[PDB]
Amino acid sequence: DTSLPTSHTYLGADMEEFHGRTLHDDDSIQVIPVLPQVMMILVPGQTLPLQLFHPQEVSMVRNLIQNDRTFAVLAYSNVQEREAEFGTTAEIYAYREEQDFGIEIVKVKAIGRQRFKVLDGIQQAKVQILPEAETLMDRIKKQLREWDENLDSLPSNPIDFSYWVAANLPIDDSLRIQLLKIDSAIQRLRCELDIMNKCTSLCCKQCQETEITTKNEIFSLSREGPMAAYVNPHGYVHEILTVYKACNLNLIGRPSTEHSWFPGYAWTVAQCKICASHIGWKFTATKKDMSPQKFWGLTRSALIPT
Ligand SMILES: Nc1cccc2c1CN([C@H]1CCC(=O)NC1=O)C2=O
Ligand SMILES: [Zn+2]
Repeated sequence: DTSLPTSHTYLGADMEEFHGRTLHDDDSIQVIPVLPQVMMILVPGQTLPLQLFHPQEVSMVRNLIQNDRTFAVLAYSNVQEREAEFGTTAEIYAYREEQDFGIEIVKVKAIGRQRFKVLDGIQQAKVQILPEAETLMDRIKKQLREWDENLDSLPSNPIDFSYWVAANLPIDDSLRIQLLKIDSAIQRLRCELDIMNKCTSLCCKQCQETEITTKNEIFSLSREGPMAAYVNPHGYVHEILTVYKACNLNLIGRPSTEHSWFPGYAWTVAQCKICASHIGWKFTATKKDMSPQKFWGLTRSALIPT
């Protein structure tokens, strides 16, 4: 099944689901707290799960559930210098309250809503909400067919499809930001097709020499998409692109299934042979009656396109 990765079941069903809808207006200037450790570009309709281990973060996120459940996800240009000029609001839609070592913990799931331009050290961003072609759709929903025949799994609005594509393409974060800056769906669908056009193989960040896999190997195991944010037990948020065949990847260890992001499967660290840096995880179903038996979930972070 493909709902289950989207469920972040590894975290826990726990308690608390918020079916409210909180949506601002066009050219509206808001004030939205920034969560200090999130460094991931987010996109309307893109899910984000978090484990907040730190008391101040665990206070703001608690006082959010009381207010609008909505915070700001910055689209950092430099990141090492909190440089950003766009972002997307996040609205919390699940929740949890744990305790481990007398540390109060908080597990949340959020979802992108609205983009915006960027106008007690919590840090609060004043933002201008930004405002919201079947031809191009076809020509994308096709060349997606030629990458994973599986691609029912795709949205129908020109405005939602364009974000699906923005979240699921293996592109430079530079390109992700370019796509968020676009103020039109048609225009956003036209940059996408021109990006899938000039795509190629993905070399590892560190040596920039060994191809590790290609666009053609990509395949979806989740309804939300081949690409997805999953969080480890640390609290670190990983961006995981699933594929069928990755070349030049040794394996370290012996399979495990604690905290597996995909129910039913087991993971094992993989390692670039060229510089030995950890590239992601190879997977292996826990039962001989599941398909595909073995796939890879690589990290975006480790992969520099050719
Ligand atoms: N237990 C442990 C300790 C240190 C790092 C990590 C883990 C588990 N994990 C990942 C592995 C892949 C998966 O599907 N689930 C996870 O959560 C990590 O990245
Ligand atoms: Zn390498």
